[PDB]
Amino acid sequence: SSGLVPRGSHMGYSATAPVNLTRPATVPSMDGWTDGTGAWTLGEGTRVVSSDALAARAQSLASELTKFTDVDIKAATGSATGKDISLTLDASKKAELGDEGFKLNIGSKGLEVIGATDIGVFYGTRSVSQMLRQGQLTLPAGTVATKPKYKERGATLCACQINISTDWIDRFLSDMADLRLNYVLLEMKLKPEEDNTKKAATWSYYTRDDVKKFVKKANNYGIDVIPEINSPGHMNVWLENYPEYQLADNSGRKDPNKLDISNPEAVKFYKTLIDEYDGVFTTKYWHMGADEYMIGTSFDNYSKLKTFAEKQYGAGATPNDAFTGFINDIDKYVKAKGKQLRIWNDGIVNTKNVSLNKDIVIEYWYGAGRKPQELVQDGYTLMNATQALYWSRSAQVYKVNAARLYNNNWNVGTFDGGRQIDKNYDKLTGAKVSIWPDSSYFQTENEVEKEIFDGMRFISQMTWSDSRPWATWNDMKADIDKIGYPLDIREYDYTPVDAGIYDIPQLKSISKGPWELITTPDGYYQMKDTVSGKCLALFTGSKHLDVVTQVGARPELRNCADVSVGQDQRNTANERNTQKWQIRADKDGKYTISPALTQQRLAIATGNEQNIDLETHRPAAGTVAQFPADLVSD
Ligand SMILES: CC(=O)N[C@H]1CN[C@H](CO)[C@@H](O)[C@@H]1O[C@@H]1O[C@H](CO)[C@H](O)[C@H](O)[C@H]1O
Repeated sequence: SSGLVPRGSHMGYSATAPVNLTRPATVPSMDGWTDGTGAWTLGEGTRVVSSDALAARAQSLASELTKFTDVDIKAATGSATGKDISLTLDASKKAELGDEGFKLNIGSKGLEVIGATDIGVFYGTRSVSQMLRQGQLTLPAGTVATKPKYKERGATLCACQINISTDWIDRFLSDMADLRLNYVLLEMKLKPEEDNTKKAATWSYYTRDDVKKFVKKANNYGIDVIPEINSPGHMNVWLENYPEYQLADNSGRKDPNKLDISNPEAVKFYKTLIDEYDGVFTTKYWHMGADEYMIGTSFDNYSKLKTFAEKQYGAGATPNDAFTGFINDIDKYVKAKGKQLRIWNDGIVNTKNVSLNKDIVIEYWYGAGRKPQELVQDGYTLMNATQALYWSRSAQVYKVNAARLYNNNWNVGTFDGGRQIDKNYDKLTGAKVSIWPDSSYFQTENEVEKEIFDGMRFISQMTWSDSRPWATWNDMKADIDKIGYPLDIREYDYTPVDAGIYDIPQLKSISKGPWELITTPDGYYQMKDTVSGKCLALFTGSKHLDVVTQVGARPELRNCADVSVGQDQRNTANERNTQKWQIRADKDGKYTISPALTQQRLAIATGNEQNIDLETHRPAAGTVAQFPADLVSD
């Protein structure tokens, strides 16, 4: 017989190791590894040792490694042994490591993690977690120091019109952290409460408490959560109920998507929103969007903006001057609050009387303002937000192809439309993928999470390491799948109850039941009424992005869709996904039911819920309807 038996190496250091023992991969890669003699083994007795100040990091790492390795790993202070992982903050190593870099020394004193900041240590611990969670507990000795090439590395997450659940957001933040991604542009509505803004408290919105909680999580992971309220275009979710602030065309037709930048009250309204957001985000940036103001039309149709431009910025001024003037006035406004403005590149155009302020970060997504190379010449600060790194649920033109970009030598200097700039441009901040809902019934948020995996690893690698150590994309892919998700994602209880037959009293106004629950590949349920044989759907009501956003919309019974199929089945998407339900457990015990696409919660309507939508239509009192969680958490 073969005699095959586990090696079972003693814990700690060994001067003996095979010369080509695998070094488990990480993402980002840690390039320029120097090999040492021997190897180190996590095993019984291994501890995470640190100073008091690093105690929380050490405790979280010990707990996490205990779970991945099945070895009891505890945190400690004091002296470290060769059996141990040590965490060290050495702020004198800024030159070598910068603000986010780290050094690993693996050898006879154990596995040392050194960073120059708390986040550097944390980012080193992500590599330790990666290297140890792939079924190999012995690591080759040696040393490496790594630090990111670019300062801003991450994603646009448009949690916009539709709601991206806070649970999704928490998972996303965990994934970003694992990948050393430090930037998320979160276009989103914070629920407006003031007398002057509260009519825009339509769903999607996030509560102050909710935002505070995910910003605190983000910040502990080294992530800058930058809010965006897009202006002066794409303003439908803000202006629908404020027609007094909407821009009219020459014929008097208003667009709920356009702010009237000639109306000072409209401008004040936008600034009021800024001030509401200032209380809950911690970032030093404000992103005002500024994309697609005139989509589907032109400035020729808005003579009033030319008139305004001339009054405001002098004879000869054009609507493009008025537009840029509005951006510079918002720049002034946020600077006075201690923030730096960011915009999308596309409305930056041909001005006469006004020039765009150079202290505004330009996030470049569209070959449309200047070429990037033109903007470089003028000294603008640039982030690469190419459409090559977009996903959309509906627009199939936008699906990131990581294999292609990896193989074709894309780098962070490769601006939209294959427009290359010096990737060492000293005002090139980094790069990001972008995750856009657009027509939103085609894919659940859970399907988006499955789809974005590869691309998130791609961008992580190219913004930190700017290298291609895997010979092809396919070699990368094999290692990223081995590395897998971070612990929080593996722990998330997608489907907390077993498929089976249930009594659900909340649903009595639809049917006496019982209900047959089955699970879906994307972590939802379909609920079949055993009386009618039909399935529960959230199908009807006023929509944004083709998803029901109406507060107080009622579910209904419909012929049962096939919820077992994938997102490639685009023809049946809406009936399918309107039949998916997310079930969550309380802290502690009780279950809530949420339409998967909408992320509101089913509740029995009391008639005392307060929301602008309900001022004009309420579900009949005592019937089951969807509501944002804040209206039914009493
Ligand atoms: C900056 C940008 O990409 N602007 C738009 C054009 N491309 C993407 C992908 O199709 C669009 O999603 C972008 O518009 C954004 O749409 C969302 C809803 O999906 C919001 O309305 C944003 O305000 C808008 O910028």
